[PDB]
Amino acid sequence: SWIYPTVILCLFGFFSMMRPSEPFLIPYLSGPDKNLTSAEITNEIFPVWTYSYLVLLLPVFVLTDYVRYKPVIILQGISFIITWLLLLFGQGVKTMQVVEFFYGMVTAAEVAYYAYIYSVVSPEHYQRVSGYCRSVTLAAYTAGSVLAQLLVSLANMSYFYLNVISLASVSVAFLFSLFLPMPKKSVFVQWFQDLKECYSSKRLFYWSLWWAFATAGFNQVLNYVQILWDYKAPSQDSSIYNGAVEAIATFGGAVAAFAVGYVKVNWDLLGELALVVFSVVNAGSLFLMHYTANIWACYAGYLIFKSSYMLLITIAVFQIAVNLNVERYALVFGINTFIALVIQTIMTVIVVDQRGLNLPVSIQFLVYGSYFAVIAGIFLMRSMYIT
Ligand SMILES: Cc1ncc(C[n+]2csc(CCO)c2C)c(N)n1
Repeated sequence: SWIYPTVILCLFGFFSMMRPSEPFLIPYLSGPDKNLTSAEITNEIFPVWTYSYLVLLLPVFVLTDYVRYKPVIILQGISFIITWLLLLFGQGVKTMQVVEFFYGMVTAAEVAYYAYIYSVVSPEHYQRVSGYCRSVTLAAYTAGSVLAQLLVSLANMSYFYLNVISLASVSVAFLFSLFLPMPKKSVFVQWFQDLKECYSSKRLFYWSLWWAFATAGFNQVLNYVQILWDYKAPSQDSSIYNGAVEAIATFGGAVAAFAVGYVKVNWDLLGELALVVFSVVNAGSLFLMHYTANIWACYAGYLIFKSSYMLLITIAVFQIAVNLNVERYALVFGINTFIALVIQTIMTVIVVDQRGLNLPVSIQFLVYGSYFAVIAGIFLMRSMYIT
């Protein structure tokens, strides 16, 4: 039944997302072993990841369903070993840009990871599958965070050995991906025409429209929430307080994802209400993070925002999967992720980049909260127009 593929994919998504080095990527790169500078990391290394993410997302949503979702997962696994093997023993900006290219490949094939299990289980399980899988990834993340924060604070473990542990983790995920059950088989304009058949499904464009826009803002908030926390209360100890808080925010999000899979509720007649309510919650949390000048209130707002968004995206992925009525699960997921990345890149250029308005982190989260309020109101107004 659904138990074996779900268990194997959950193990893969745990041991692949359980990375102790992820919280300490910036200190590792600009440290005594990697020996880089923040100018080179932010300007010459990090944008390579976004460029590679877009470029390698293109074939992910073009070719994942045709190859039956397994080689792209195995490609993600192999890119996981390559990324961390180069990150362990790579020097200078030239090798770190290759690391970012392979991490872009990894994040692009995450779409295949998400769509594979929908390609393997029957639709009646799509809800449970939607929660568990997503949940475990978030669980992995918080586990990794703890596995970092404990070790660096209790075992005096260096960041290099954190990356060694991360490589050991993602190599186990590669072995688990090797044992995934293989899904069963089955001009330019024609492809687009098929896309027209794929996005004509019921409530799929609306859920995809939320996915394309909400997750761009979610990624922006994830990027700049640490900056907002540092601005709200500048402390040297915040390194041990910020990431730990994120671990609580991720775990809560994990719980929210587990709420979708476990709790049996008809999401067809409750999808719009959940979307509007939890988008209002997202906007209210984001406004709470900025407007209130309390670090604990901002922490609670971020926890609520991440939890609400993870619950909503679990619902979105589930509802897109069941209503798709075509086998092209990764085409829709990949296109949603690509549009989300394009929107996030445009918003990053506009609101925070020096080439744009260069808004400080104080006004940045007011902008993000208003962005999510616009999303909520557009979906709130649509419900009123329907009724
Ligand atoms: C190996 C690796 N992991 C994650 C990121 C993404 N990332 C890490 S911190 C951050 C936010 C900066 O404001 C970005 C873009 C990357 N580039 N390389």
